[PDB]
Amino acid sequence: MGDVSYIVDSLGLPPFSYQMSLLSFTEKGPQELLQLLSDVFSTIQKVDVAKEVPDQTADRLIGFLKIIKYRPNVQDPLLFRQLVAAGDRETLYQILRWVVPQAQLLEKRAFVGYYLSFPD
Repeated sequence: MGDVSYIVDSLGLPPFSYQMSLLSFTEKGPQELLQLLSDVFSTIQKVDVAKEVPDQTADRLIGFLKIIKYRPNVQDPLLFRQLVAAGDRETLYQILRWVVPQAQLLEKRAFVGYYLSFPD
């Protein structure tokens, strides 16, 4: 905190426009958070994380992060992996804090050429 308030404020804007309380957020454990990251990425195919094993969850989100050019704080690729898989609070807050603001920009760029009426 208040990485938290930054993240929460960003979720109340587009493309999420969802009101989450400072408390409700911090009450989220490892799996709710991996879901949240997963759902954030889907807003920008959605996935119920309880239908995945945490090792391909990690890789899948790591794959997406490399796409958008995320520089993790942890410089050990495999320690980052496992921290993602374990849903570490600080690691996840770190990612969410970087990604969620600028989601409107990430979405605009992701949305491009998808729809026939809106060519690349």
